[PDB]
Formats: sequence, C-alpha cells, structure tokens
Amino acid sequence: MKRTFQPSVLKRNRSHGFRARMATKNGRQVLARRRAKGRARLTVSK
Amino acid sequence: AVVKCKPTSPGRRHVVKVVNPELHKGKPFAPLLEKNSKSGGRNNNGRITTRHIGGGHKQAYRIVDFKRNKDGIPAVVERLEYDPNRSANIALVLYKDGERRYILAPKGLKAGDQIQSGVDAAIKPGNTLPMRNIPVGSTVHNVEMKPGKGGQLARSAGTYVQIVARDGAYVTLRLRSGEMRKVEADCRATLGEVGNAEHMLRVLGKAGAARWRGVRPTVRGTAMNPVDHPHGGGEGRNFGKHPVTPWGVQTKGKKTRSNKRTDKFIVRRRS
RNA sequence: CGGGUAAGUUCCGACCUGCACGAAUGGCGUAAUGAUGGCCAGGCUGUCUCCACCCGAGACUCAGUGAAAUUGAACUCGCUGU
RNA sequence: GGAAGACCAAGGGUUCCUGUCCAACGUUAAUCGGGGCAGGGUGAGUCGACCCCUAAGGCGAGGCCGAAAGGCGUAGUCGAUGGGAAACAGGUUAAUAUUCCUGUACUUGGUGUUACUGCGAAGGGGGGACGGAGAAGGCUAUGUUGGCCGGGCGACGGUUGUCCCGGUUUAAGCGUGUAGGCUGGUUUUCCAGGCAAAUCCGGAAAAUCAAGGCUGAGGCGUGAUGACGAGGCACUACGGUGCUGAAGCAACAAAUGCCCUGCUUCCAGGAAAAGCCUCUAAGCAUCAGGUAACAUCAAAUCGUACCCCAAACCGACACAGGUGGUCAGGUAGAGAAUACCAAGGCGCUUGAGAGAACUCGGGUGAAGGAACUAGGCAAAAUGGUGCCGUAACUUCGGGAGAAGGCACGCUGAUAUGUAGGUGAGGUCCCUCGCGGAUGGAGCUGAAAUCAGUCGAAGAUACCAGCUGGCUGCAACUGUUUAUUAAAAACACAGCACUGUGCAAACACGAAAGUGGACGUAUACGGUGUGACGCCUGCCCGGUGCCGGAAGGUUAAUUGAUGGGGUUAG
RNA sequence: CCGAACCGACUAAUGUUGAAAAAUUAGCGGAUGACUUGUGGCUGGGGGUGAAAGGCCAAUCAAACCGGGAGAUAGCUGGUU
RNA sequence: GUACACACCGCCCGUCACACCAUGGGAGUGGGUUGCAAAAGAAGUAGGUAGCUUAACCUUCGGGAGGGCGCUUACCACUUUGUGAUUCAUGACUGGGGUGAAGUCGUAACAAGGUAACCGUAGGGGAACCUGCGGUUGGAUC
RNA sequence: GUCUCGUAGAGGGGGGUAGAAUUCCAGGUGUAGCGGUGAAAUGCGUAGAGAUCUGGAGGAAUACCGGUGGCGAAGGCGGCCC
Ligand SMILES: [K+]
Ligand SMILES: [K+]
Ligand SMILES: [K+]
Ligand SMILES: [K+]
Ligand SMILES: [K+]
Ligand SMILES: [K+]
Ligand SMILES: [K+]
Ligand SMILES: [K+]
Ligand SMILES: [K+]
Ligand SMILES: [K+]
Ligand SMILES: [K+]
Ligand SMILES: [K+]
Ligand SMILES: [K+]
Ligand SMILES: [K+]
Ligand SMILES: [K+]
Ligand SMILES: [K+]
Ligand SMILES: [K+]
Ligand SMILES: [K+]
Ligand SMILES: [K+]
Ligand SMILES: [K+]
Ligand SMILES: [K+]
Ligand SMILES: [K+]
Ligand SMILES: [K+]
Ligand SMILES: [K+]
Ligand SMILES: [K+]
Ligand SMILES: [K+]
Ligand SMILES: [K+]
Ligand SMILES: [K+]
Ligand SMILES: [K+]
Ligand SMILES: [K+]
Ligand SMILES: [K+]
Ligand SMILES: [K+]
Ligand SMILES: [K+]
Ligand SMILES: [K+]
Ligand SMILES: [K+]
Ligand SMILES: [K+]
Ligand SMILES: [Mg+2]
Ligand SMILES: [Mg+2]
Ligand SMILES: [Mg+2]
Ligand SMILES: [Mg+2]
Ligand SMILES: [Mg+2]
Ligand SMILES: [Mg+2]
Ligand SMILES: [Mg+2]
Ligand SMILES: [Mg+2]
Ligand SMILES: [Mg+2]
Ligand SMILES: [Mg+2]
Ligand SMILES: [Mg+2]
Ligand SMILES: [Mg+2]
Ligand SMILES: [Mg+2]
Ligand SMILES: [Mg+2]
Ligand SMILES: [Mg+2]
Ligand SMILES: [Mg+2]
Ligand SMILES: [Mg+2]
Ligand SMILES: [Mg+2]
Ligand SMILES: [Mg+2]
Ligand SMILES: [Mg+2]
Ligand SMILES: [Mg+2]
Ligand SMILES: [Mg+2]
Ligand SMILES: [Mg+2]
Ligand SMILES: [Mg+2]
Ligand SMILES: [Mg+2]
Ligand SMILES: [Mg+2]
Ligand SMILES: [Mg+2]
Ligand SMILES: [Mg+2]
Ligand SMILES: [Mg+2]
Ligand SMILES: [Mg+2]
Ligand SMILES: [Mg+2]
Ligand SMILES: [Mg+2]
Ligand SMILES: [Mg+2]
Ligand SMILES: [Mg+2]
Ligand SMILES: [Mg+2]
Ligand SMILES: [Mg+2]
Ligand SMILES: [Mg+2]
Ligand SMILES: [Mg+2]
Ligand SMILES: [Mg+2]
Ligand SMILES: [Mg+2]
Ligand SMILES: [Mg+2]
Ligand SMILES: [Mg+2]
Ligand SMILES: [Mg+2]
Ligand SMILES: [Mg+2]
Ligand SMILES: [Mg+2]
Ligand SMILES: [Mg+2]
Ligand SMILES: [Mg+2]
Ligand SMILES: [Mg+2]
Ligand SMILES: [Mg+2]
Ligand SMILES: [Mg+2]
Ligand SMILES: [Mg+2]
Ligand SMILES: [Mg+2]
Ligand SMILES: [Mg+2]
Ligand SMILES: [Mg+2]
Ligand SMILES: [Mg+2]
Ligand SMILES: [Mg+2]
Ligand SMILES: [Mg+2]
Ligand SMILES: [Mg+2]
Ligand SMILES: [Mg+2]
Ligand SMILES: [Mg+2]
Ligand SMILES: [Mg+2]
Ligand SMILES: [Mg+2]
Ligand SMILES: [Mg+2]
Ligand SMILES: [Mg+2]
Ligand SMILES: [Mg+2]
Ligand SMILES: [Mg+2]
Ligand SMILES: [Mg+2]
Ligand SMILES: [Mg+2]
Ligand SMILES: [Mg+2]
Ligand SMILES: [Mg+2]
Ligand SMILES: [Mg+2]
Ligand SMILES: [Mg+2]
Ligand SMILES: [Mg+2]
Ligand SMILES: [Mg+2]
Ligand SMILES: [Mg+2]
Ligand SMILES: [Mg+2]
Ligand SMILES: [Mg+2]
Ligand SMILES: [Mg+2]
Ligand SMILES: [Mg+2]
Ligand SMILES: [Mg+2]
Repeated sequence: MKRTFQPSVLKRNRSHGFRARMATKNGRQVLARRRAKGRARLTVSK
Repeated sequence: AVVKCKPTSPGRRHVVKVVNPELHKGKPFAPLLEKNSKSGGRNNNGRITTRHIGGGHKQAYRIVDFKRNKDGIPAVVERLEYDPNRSANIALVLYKDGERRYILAPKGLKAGDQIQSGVDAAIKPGNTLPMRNIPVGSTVHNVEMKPGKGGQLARSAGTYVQIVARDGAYVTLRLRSGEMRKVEADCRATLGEVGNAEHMLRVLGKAGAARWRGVRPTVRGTAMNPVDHPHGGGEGRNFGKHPVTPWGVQTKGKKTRSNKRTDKFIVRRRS
C-alpha cells in the first residue's frame, strides 16, 4: 500500500529548507527557537 | 443547420448539433491569437470564488475588435471562424491598407461582403456608426456604453438592441433583457444582429459534454448536511425553509441590484 | 379473490375498506442499461440425504532457534445445601 | 521468462570490488553475507547537470492598500514536468566507460590571415508552434527458410542424406536523393497596415513562364585491404590467458518503431519565450561590422561506483504490500491473454522423519438432484471459430452472442502447393533513372470440396458467455462512506423559477484588489426537479418574497414650555 | 461492444498475538474517457476541498497537528506510608 | 313551426339502482393444427464390399466368372428436442353494448322547447350536457 | 393544344407602409363616483377613479367603398404601395 512519506528532495527543500525558513518572519522565529535550544541541525537543508 | 444525432448509444440519443458548413476548417489567424489559461474559478487568494468551474478543453484567445474605430477604410470579409471563447462566430476582415482584424459576425454576413465604420458609413449590416447617425428604430449590436470604450451590449449569439428614441445627447435602447436604457448618442453600434442564432437550439445530450465546456457538477443544497448549507439535513427528503443561497440570502425573488450611481440611466427595469 | 406449488406470511394479477398515495421536496408510464431488491424455471452439481477415499501444507516425533496475552497467593475434585 | 530478465529517472548513499574475521547482526548452522575490519574503485567539448529560454506559480525597486505584523502588484527577476549545438563502432578492469584505448567523426566559440563586402536593436516581420480520432501506403528493427562455410556419422533398430549441430556480424559520419508530403514560379510598379523606418511581412495592379522550390523514411555507395567472427592451436597460477581464423549471401514474413509535427476527418477548436531567419532606426563610414576559405586556440565546473517492481527506495523487519519511464526472441495463438521454452535469472536463510483426530488448499464419487439454506452462499456448469437460425417488446439504434442447432483431428487428391501475395533474369521504351512497360523464374500461401483413416472423445491441454420467464427502484456511462454501507444515495443531459445592464449579481478580502470574464441577458449566479412519453388540478388565510405609500405609530437630532438649586436685592 | 496492461473493489474462503495497523487466493466492474498516470504548483483549521459519505485535509477529523494560557475545572472515581 | 295524434296534463334524453343475455380487454393457463432448425434411422431399394458361402456357364480340374448371405453407405416412416405462428376452449377482475322492467336524479331534444338546433374539434362537468373556435340552415320572429 | 394583342379580378407568395380604435404608461385639469344588470353584487375609486387634454409604447384587424359583386380545383381570398 502507498504510505504517506513519498520523498522528493526538491519538495523537501522548497517546503522546509533554510531559505524557505528565512523568507518569513515566522520562519525566522523557528530558526531562532532552534538556535536557542541548541539544535545541531537547524533545518532539513543537507 | 440543426442536426439530431442517431441513437446508436445512450449518450448520443438526445444530442443535437449546430453544424455550420461556412466556418473555416483550418487554423486561426496567428497574429491575433493569445494564450489564455484557466482559473478553476479561483482568485488570487487561491480560493474558489465561483463554483462549478474547472477543466474543459484548452482554448486560445482571439483578439476581437469591439471598438470598430478604423474609420473611412473599407474592409472585406475573408472568412467566418469558430471562436471557442464566445457563443457568436467571428469574421476575419481585411482592410484596404492591408491590416487584418477579427469582428463579431453579424447575421447574414458572408465572405466577400464589404464593411466600413465611421460617421459616413452606409446603413448596412456590419457597418459601425455613432448612434447619432443611425435611424431611430434600427436594430444594432455590439453597442458601446461610453464613447470610445468598445462594444459591451448585445454581443452573444443572436442578440441585438433596438434604438427606440433619441432625445438630445442620449438615445433610449430596448435591451434583450427587456430593460429600457439611456446611452450617450456618441456611443457606437454595429448594424444588424449578432449571427449564429441557432446556438440556443443545441442539446448537449450527456454529462461529459458539459465537462468539455469547463462546467463541473452542481450539488443541491438539500443533498448536504446542515453544517454545509442552510438547506442541508433531514431524515429522508426534508426541506421546510425558505430557499436561500449557500450564504443565506433568499434566492426566489429577492432583488439584489443596488447601484445608485447608474440608476439615472435606467428608464424602465426589465420587469 | 385469482395464478403458480402436494403444500406459497414471499412473488405475480386484481379488488379499494388509501390507519397514513398524488402531480417538478413531481404523478403515472417507459425500450435500453445495472457486481441493484424480490419471485419462478431449465441446466448443473458433495449445498444436502450422508458422507467415503485420495493428493498436498500444518498438526505429531527428533535436532537448532525461540515469542505472547494473563497472573493476590494456591497443597486448584463431585454432589446437595449455605 | 511482457519477468522472478536487461536498463534508466526518483529515492538511498559505499550497500560496489578484493583480502580478512564469525563476537553481535542473519528468525537454524555458517567456512557464507547488503554483517565487522582494512585496502581499492567512479576518468567526458559530444551523456546529464550547470547554462540560454520560457509555463503554472513565486518573489517583486518604485507603487497601491492595511492598527503593527503585513496584503496585492508594475518594471523586473526566478521557476521544468516543456523549447535550445555536437560521437559512433570495436577493445579493455577484480571493480568505470558513448568518459580509458584503437579506428573513424562531429559542434560551438575566440583569435589570426586572405578575398569580397552596408553593418547596425531594448524595435518590425517570419519561424519555433503544438488537439482527438481514424485510414492506408512505403519501410526498417526483427524473425524464418534456403544458399554458403566449418564440424559431425552417433551408448539401442536406423542414420553419406531430401541427414545433424554451429556460424553467416559490421556503427556514427560523409556522399547520393528515392516512396511520400506541402506549395505555382519569376520580374516590375504602386499603397491610409506592422507606434518610427524598412529592400522584410501585409495589400493592390501588371507582365511573363509554367515547372520551380521546400520537406522526406528507407535503399545504395563509402566508412571497411579494417573490425568482429564458428572453431582450431598453445599455455593455465586449471580461474583463464596467449595465437590464429572460414563463410560472412539471398528470398520471404514483418511491427505498437520510422516516413508522420504527414494525410483524412471531427468539434470540445487544441502553451509560451529564446536559439534560428529576415528587416531596418539611432549610429558608424576606404573604421568598425558582415560573408567565405584557411590556420590556430578553447570547450571550464559538478555528477558518473552500486540497488532500482527491490534484502539497498516508501512500508519499525533481509515484511507475500506500494513504486514513473525504456527494451520486447521461439512454437502454438487474434494477442503485450495463455501454455511450453530462449537469452538471462532463480529454488524464496530452519531442516529431518512420521503418514492420527482436526484445520487449510485441492482431486474423484454409487443412487438422488436444492430435499441444503435467511438466500443455490460455495461449488458444479457454460465457454472458440464458421454457418444455419432467432420471440414479445422498442425511443426503430436495439432486444441479440436472444434462444436453439450443425461442422471441426490426421492423410491423400483436386493442385508433384490451389486462389492470393511477393517478384528475378530477360525483353521493350525512355525526357537514361533509386525509371516505365511486358514478362513471369524463385519464394511464400489461405480457404474449400471429394475420398480415406485413428480414438470413448479432434474448440481435446492452458485459455474460454450459463440460459430463459414475471416484477420493484434508478433513464442511461459515471460518483461515494481510504479501513464493516457502491445503493434505490450523489451527479447527469433535459425542465422551471429567480437574481443579474456590466465598476453585473455573486464570492475571497478591515482594504487595495482578485475570481465571475479579457465573458455581456442565446450571458453569468442561486435554487428545486431529474432522459424520454402523456402530463403537472384547487388554495395567497399563515410564513416568505414582490409592489404600493394616503393614514397611524416610531430613532438619532432639535430643545418650546413647565418645575427645581444657587443669590444680587 | 468483447477483452490484457492500467484504474477499481461486488462475492466467498483464508488471515484476525496476520506475510499485511485493510492483505492474499478464486471469481468481479471500467478499460478512447465525466479515463488514467509522472513531475511541479495553489487552496490552511470554524478554514480549505467535497459528482455530498460529515467524506478527506500525513495510519489523527461533528472542527488537524505542535507549542503556550496550564497545575483549566473535576460537588466524581482511585490512592493517602 | 312541430320529433305531438287518448293530440303539451303530449313527446322524450342520459347517468345511477335492479334482472337477464351476448361480446371486447385480461396475470395467464390448457388443447388442435402448423412453420423453421436439428436429432433419429425399422423395412425396402440402390451403391460399395473386408469376411463367409456357392446346382446350370467356363476350366489348364486346382479353380475362374457370376450369384447369395453378412457388413457398410445414401434416401426415408415412427419417434424426439428447441423455438415460433395460428386457432379453439377457459380465467379473478374489468370495458362498453342489447333487452326487460320500472325505482332514484334531473329536463338535453321536438314550438323561438323557454340560451335556435346541428357538424368538426378542444376543455370542463353526477347525468342528460355546458363553454370556446370555425362551419351549416336541415332556424322561428323580423 | 401552341402563338399574337388586350381586358377584369379580395387568385397565390414575399416585403413595406397608412389612418381609426382598444389597452397600457407618463403628465395636466378636475372631484365623488364609476362600471354593470331585468334588478343587483363581485370589481374599480379620495392612495384621486370615471370624465377631459397632451405625449409615448405595443399587438391585432383593415370602417366607408361593399354589391343574391369579383377571383380561386376545393379549403378559401378584402386598406394602400412595390
Ligand atoms: K509541499
Ligand atoms: K464558439
Ligand atoms: K445536482
Ligand atoms: K434537507
Ligand atoms: K436529508
Ligand atoms: K439522513
Ligand atoms: K421543492
Ligand atoms: K416525467
Ligand atoms: K449495481
Ligand atoms: K431487475
Ligand atoms: K527474520
Ligand atoms: K542448522
Ligand atoms: K544411434
Ligand atoms: K559510470
Ligand atoms: K506459461
Ligand atoms: K506422526
Ligand atoms: K503462387
Ligand atoms: K466467451
Ligand atoms: K420516472
Ligand atoms: K457498484
Ligand atoms: K452518495
Ligand atoms: K420515451
Ligand atoms: K427518447
Ligand atoms: K397562502
Ligand atoms: K400570502
Ligand atoms: K494530465
Ligand atoms: K467540510
Ligand atoms: K502528522
Ligand atoms: K479548528
Ligand atoms: K365481460
Ligand atoms: K385468451
Ligand atoms: K341546448
Ligand atoms: K331548434
Ligand atoms: K361544440
Ligand atoms: K357530483
Ligand atoms: K395577376
Ligand atoms: Mg453554477
Ligand atoms: Mg468559455
Ligand atoms: Mg443543473
Ligand atoms: Mg447525506
Ligand atoms: Mg445552519
Ligand atoms: Mg419523511
Ligand atoms: Mg412536513
Ligand atoms: Mg392468497
Ligand atoms: Mg398463495
Ligand atoms: Mg401486488
Ligand atoms: Mg410522496
Ligand atoms: Mg405528501
Ligand atoms: Mg402543483
Ligand atoms: Mg408540493
Ligand atoms: Mg411539489
Ligand atoms: Mg423522481
Ligand atoms: Mg455503472
Ligand atoms: Mg523443538
Ligand atoms: Mg559499510
Ligand atoms: Mg558484495
Ligand atoms: Mg569482503
Ligand atoms: Mg546464528
Ligand atoms: Mg559455532
Ligand atoms: Mg566482508
Ligand atoms: Mg560488507
Ligand atoms: Mg508580490
Ligand atoms: Mg517596496
Ligand atoms: Mg512573473
Ligand atoms: Mg530565467
Ligand atoms: Mg526538463
Ligand atoms: Mg558495473
Ligand atoms: Mg530487414
Ligand atoms: Mg540490417
Ligand atoms: Mg546403433
Ligand atoms: Mg555497410
Ligand atoms: Mg552508411
Ligand atoms: Mg496502441
Ligand atoms: Mg553504472
Ligand atoms: Mg528471507
Ligand atoms: Mg518486499
Ligand atoms: Mg502501478
Ligand atoms: Mg511471445
Ligand atoms: Mg504471461
Ligand atoms: Mg501421522
Ligand atoms: Mg494429510
Ligand atoms: Mg478439505
Ligand atoms: Mg470436483
Ligand atoms: Mg454423486
Ligand atoms: Mg466412474
Ligand atoms: Mg452418477
Ligand atoms: Mg437433473
Ligand atoms: Mg427448501
Ligand atoms: Mg429445511
Ligand atoms: Mg456463486
Ligand atoms: Mg468453478
Ligand atoms: Mg464468443
Ligand atoms: Mg515482403
Ligand atoms: Mg413489491
Ligand atoms: Mg443508476
Ligand atoms: Mg467502507
Ligand atoms: Mg464495500
Ligand atoms: Mg471586475
Ligand atoms: Mg431528486
Ligand atoms: Mg474509490
Ligand atoms: Mg483479485
Ligand atoms: Mg459494460
Ligand atoms: Mg471491458
Ligand atoms: Mg487555531
Ligand atoms: Mg448522516
Ligand atoms: Mg487520515
Ligand atoms: Mg470547537
Ligand atoms: Mg490560568
Ligand atoms: Mg489537571
Ligand atoms: Mg375473453
Ligand atoms: Mg437400415
Ligand atoms: Mg329543455
Ligand atoms: Mg334549447
Ligand atoms: Mg367523428
Ligand atoms: Mg364551464
Ligand atoms: Mg357564456
């Protein structure tokens, strides 16, 4: 059966990548939060 | 001509075609074509704002001359053509100086006919004049509402407008709706009726024929749940309320015109 | 009431006493169509009378690997009563 | 074996190859592994990306709009799933190869010579450039048979022949220009069009010639005195290397591939932009620039291993699931169904016995034949082609494959292989060719009829409609509760009412705007009904909607009049 | 219209600590169209989308998920060495 | 003018109720005849002929020819199956018709029959009928 | 039966146009009735009808001529102009 995760790198980067996050103020608050938590990987960006 | 299909399959039994042997069979005139992609009835918020629109055949846009302001130069009809964008047919015309344009095809117009626009044009079908120069009582189409703006009234297949009176700077028109409407006498109009009057005699015959035209199905409000539509609900077929739109406004007689700016031009409403 | 069956609360045709049909929240018909509902017949048969035998895969034994739900504690019988 | 073979994209990321190890991982053992450890392995002007160009859509200087955050959008700038230059065959590694090597090619650009010469764009025109279905003809891939070449003479009767086995392969490029497709050509004069100009496109009028151009599969030639090649021979570290090498033709059949972005036809009427060709403007003037030949230089960078219907991707698993594109042999067959095979790939990571009940998946069954049961659930049955034949009803299409029935293998003859298809030499003609005409050798080859013959059975396996009668509902094909409901529900063409005069009604939106629509009442929205046929009666008291506007009542607003507080007196 | 690929999901058996959190096997429907499919885009939670089943919106839907108000409140149940 | 003549206190129409009779439709069903498509194949006759058996003819004395039986093929009666056509009988119920009798409801026609009658058509109504549209005089009065 | 010349005609088909009248719409004047019948009532009217004047819209039919007149196979055909 077809499952929910059907990977595509272009769609991954367009939807959640670093530059998509930087494009809006709400996305920059995601990055601010993850930096404050100290995540080793800020985004999906490979 | 109006042609019934033979009932060789259930989807063909009720089909009625309008077949016109005079329409061009080849490709349209390319310099007057533009692309025109579809909307699905969605605006720039991406929301459906007009229901029941989607799909259907790809269509190119034909640039049609509704202004008819190339005055004093005669043109000859080269051919009639099918236009997917409208109910009327269109005519490709060649002006004496070598320019080609598309116009709405009036009833009776055929290849070889001559047309002209301007104050001094002859009173003949396909000619365009300011209504100041058109006899009262005439039948016209593609009528301007503001001088120089371009035709806006009576453009659909088989429609026309009657010039019933002329008083000062204004003429009074009887529109197809039955409305009596004042328009400036300097507004242009084309003599005759829009052609292709048999358009309304066609019968689609099957559901798919509406889908070919970009029309998606209509779901009755009484077939829904209450959360979806004021008519929804009921154990069985129930109704019991005054018919309304999906947004709650009465839909069987309640009037919705509210334009005090243009009220001064309506001599008499359609009813 | 009639038909079909040896026998028919279903089915078909009628009657009208419509608890409580009825004319576009349509009425009455309707060829064709339907993995649609009901009923009848021919063919067909292990569906059944009424099961028998056979071929394979498990079940069973040996070697290797090795779960689960559950679980107050158990030295965890019948009966009649309480 | 239309895959369980081969090869890509996506996704993964070393899983690839070699050596070594067997703790853990592997549903068992493991000497083995997609496991551990170590080393190795991915070579490009031509393949792909990057790049030029745009679609939907995104962002968006100014701008318009919005308490703020922000929303929309112009000029622009991004964005492939689409348009845009060029390489093939052979050989080679343990592991890469259109990338390395051998042979033979091609493309774009920079320079520099030479010869000749109106070049010039952010502008104009052309082109690129486009649907569905259907029908053929011409072909090739490919196959089959013959010929040819090499080998064979058979474990058991026969096998020197009308016998057996194998091979019979060769590209891009360059040259040629055929089946076919499209279009009349050429030269002058003139002109309200193409924002200016134009020799270009469009238009008008003459003259003259009638064949001129554009496009185009395949074939043929060359590429190739080469490469490959059955086998043979010699070595092996027995895995394999080294050496040599015959024939290398024809006929017939033939695609879903090519000609074909064609042709015919239909209505639902079928992207864009650049590359490319052409025209001139400002400008430049024996300069630059353009065209051609020749030479020379450059073509960077990143990807390239491996899996890819899967043990490497998505499913927590070495999971009976899911996953877009390409390739398409033989015999039978209508076929990409199905059966058996080829190339190629596999036996599914617990086995060994036994031969109880019972469960699962199957086979057969005396007599009966729906008596079973809620119900013929399940099973059994029917099943092909040709011909004969086929009722009520019907919207005249249907119903219909109604129903029912007959024939069917093999051998011989007709006919040493027929009708038909294909077509060589020859001969004739020619405006001499990839030509026409004639002619038919060779090859291929149904179907039928007559006679005979074997079996219980000839559509023998696999494959492959059960049929008929009465009736409810829905006209019909479609759609739906992903995961207990597929229906009589939803939709539907058709019908009606009603709104809507365009800055339309209506909808999204504090708004700007956007959809409706580059539509205009034969149009668009809402609502109900639901093909078609015959039809659709009475009620306006209630609720709503529409119209009316004389009167009664009534909001903010206005503040007449009366009453009170204070106190100069 | 008949029928493979492809798209579905009418019946039965199995399976129900499955091989599988919806499948397998035998049959079944559509199969040039209101068809099917790849890649990319757009619509956002009282909101979307819906040939309408309250269906679907990441194994979640009569109001998604994540974080916060937050130790909501619990005249109720349990427990209290 | 008249459809009156025991003479308008005349004549007379239709539904409804009652009785009887024939007939159309009808879920269908049961018989007779018959078409079409097949299956079937007794006896007979004809063709063929493995096998068996032979009075007349011919033999070179073994046989030969010819015949018969058997077998087989063709044609075909009985019979069987499927599906139509036609005809007769019958059927709950239902449609109108005739006759009788006169009960109930009216009074359509005959006089200008009290709205002149009638024809075609359409709609309506318990019934005769009424109404619209065109037509006729086979209308009285004037 | 054909040809030549002329005559009368609501013979047919198509198009245009004119005047009278009805209805409706707008406005002016004006005020209590109008309309209808055997008699009435329903209906219309002080929200201004009916009556009268002006302007407009629209459809249908063609007074007088007109005649036991004409034309046409019958059914039928009537303003004027082409
Ligand atoms: K996404
Ligand atoms: K059109
Ligand atoms: K609907
Ligand atoms: K409802
Ligand atoms: K309901
Ligand atoms: K319901
Ligand atoms: K309704
Ligand atoms: K109906
Ligand atoms: K069904
Ligand atoms: K049925
Ligand atoms: K395992
Ligand atoms: K073991
Ligand atoms: K042998
Ligand atoms: K590689
Ligand atoms: K097979
Ligand atoms: K045992
Ligand atoms: K031949
Ligand atoms: K079949
Ligand atoms: K119906
Ligand atoms: K279904
Ligand atoms: K539904
Ligand atoms: K019908
Ligand atoms: K019909
Ligand atoms: K009412
Ligand atoms: K009312
Ligand atoms: K598509
Ligand atoms: K919803
Ligand atoms: K989620
Ligand atoms: K919510
Ligand atoms: K009777
Ligand atoms: K009968
Ligand atoms: K009468
Ligand atoms: K009379
Ligand atoms: K009458
Ligand atoms: K009555
Ligand atoms: K005449
Ligand atoms: Mg709609
Ligand atoms: Mg359109
Ligand atoms: Mg509709
Ligand atoms: Mg519902
Ligand atoms: Mg509500
Ligand atoms: Mg109900
Ligand atoms: Mg009710
Ligand atoms: Mg009974
Ligand atoms: Mg009974
Ligand atoms: Mg019944
Ligand atoms: Mg009802
Ligand atoms: Mg009711
Ligand atoms: Mg009604
Ligand atoms: Mg009703
Ligand atoms: Mg109703
Ligand atoms: Mg209905
Ligand atoms: Mg269906
Ligand atoms: Mg054990
Ligand atoms: Mg590793
Ligand atoms: Mg390996
Ligand atoms: Mg290793
Ligand atoms: Mg182990
Ligand atoms: Mg060990
Ligand atoms: Mg290893
Ligand atoms: Mg390893
Ligand atoms: Mg923007
Ligand atoms: Mg800005
Ligand atoms: Mg853009
Ligand atoms: Mg770009
Ligand atoms: Mg691309
Ligand atoms: Mg490799
Ligand atoms: Mg070939
Ligand atoms: Mg070849
Ligand atoms: Mg031997
Ligand atoms: Mg060659
Ligand atoms: Mg070549
Ligand atoms: Mg195909
Ligand atoms: Mg590789
Ligand atoms: Mg395994
Ligand atoms: Mg798997
Ligand atoms: Mg698939
Ligand atoms: Mg094959
Ligand atoms: Mg197969
Ligand atoms: Mg045992
Ligand atoms: Mg057993
Ligand atoms: Mg069993
Ligand atoms: Mg069996
Ligand atoms: Mg038995
Ligand atoms: Mg037996
Ligand atoms: Mg038996
Ligand atoms: Mg039986
Ligand atoms: Mg029973
Ligand atoms: Mg029983
Ligand atoms: Mg069954
Ligand atoms: Mg079976
Ligand atoms: Mg068949
Ligand atoms: Mg051939
Ligand atoms: Mg019933
Ligand atoms: Mg249906
Ligand atoms: Mg379900
Ligand atoms: Mg289901
Ligand atoms: Mg707008
Ligand atoms: Mg309905
Ligand atoms: Mg589905
Ligand atoms: Mg299946
Ligand atoms: Mg079907
Ligand atoms: Mg099918
Ligand atoms: Mg929220
Ligand atoms: Mg519900
Ligand atoms: Mg879900
Ligand atoms: Mg809530
Ligand atoms: Mg709080
Ligand atoms: Mg709490
Ligand atoms: Mg009878
Ligand atoms: Mg016999
Ligand atoms: Mg009377
Ligand atoms: Mg009378
Ligand atoms: Mg009659
Ligand atoms: Mg009446
Ligand atoms: Mg009357």
